[PDB]
Amino acid sequence: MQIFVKTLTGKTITLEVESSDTIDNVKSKIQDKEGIPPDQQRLIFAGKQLEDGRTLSDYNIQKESTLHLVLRLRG
Amino acid sequence: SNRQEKLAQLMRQFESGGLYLRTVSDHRDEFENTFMPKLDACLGHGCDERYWSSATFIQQGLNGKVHDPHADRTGLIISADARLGGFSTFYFPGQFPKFDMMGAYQATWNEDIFSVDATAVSEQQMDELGIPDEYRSVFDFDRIQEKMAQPRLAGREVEPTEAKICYQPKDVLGIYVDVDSPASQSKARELQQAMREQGFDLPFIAYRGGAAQELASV
Repeated sequence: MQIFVKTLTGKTITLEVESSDTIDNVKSKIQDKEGIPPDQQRLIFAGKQLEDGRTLSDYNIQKESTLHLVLRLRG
Repeated sequence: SNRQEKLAQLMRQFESGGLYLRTVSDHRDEFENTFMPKLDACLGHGCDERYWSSATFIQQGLNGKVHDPHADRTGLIISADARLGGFSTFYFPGQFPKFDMMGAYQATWNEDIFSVDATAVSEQQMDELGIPDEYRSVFDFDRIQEKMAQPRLAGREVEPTEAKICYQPKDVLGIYVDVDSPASQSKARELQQAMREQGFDLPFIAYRGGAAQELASV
């Protein structure tokens, strides 16, 4: 599936993902495109920050959804 | 009620506390798959609240835009009495966020915002986080009016707002028409005919810029 990740400075990122990808896996795909280590990423969707260990389906994130990327120091 | 009574009710509400406008991308879908199942239940064992819909709040003097990216939508003007599930300036009940997380963060830059779930946060916690009221949702009709009072009174133009509502057939008061759009008029024409044939003869309403005007036939 195709999902979108918006940054806080205008940019839209497009990613190919599978519904069973972990959040850690999605952050690895963001790292590959944007250079942000996964420990320095927050992913926000429908008003919640997404936890590592969980998958996209655990948050019921469907196709063409938009996530919001926020940078953090650590965690 | 007949057409003239629906129009009178519509304008009475528009000129006092306001009401709702729901643009739709596919009027046949709205008719066949939302309005008709509602009516089937209403005429059967009773109206129920299975179908929720998005809508914008409209009100006289509130220069509010409606969501229509391609200026080609018809839509429904819906009574203020429709069941309200939530409203923001930015489905089943429980899913409306209490505040806009990304907006609030770019207002306050408070990273503690990300430690909460915007669907499960207390008033105390929202106050403790410093969430400005501009980014908070509201949950009754009086607070929608309050949220929109300042731009209305200023005559200032505002972007489309979002309410989640559950309208019943009795709540549909008019058919939205975009005066600049042949396609909106063509779709509105078909929707209005289909609704009249079900017993709901509705006026065509040109809403724009906090003003609403009845139309003969489009």
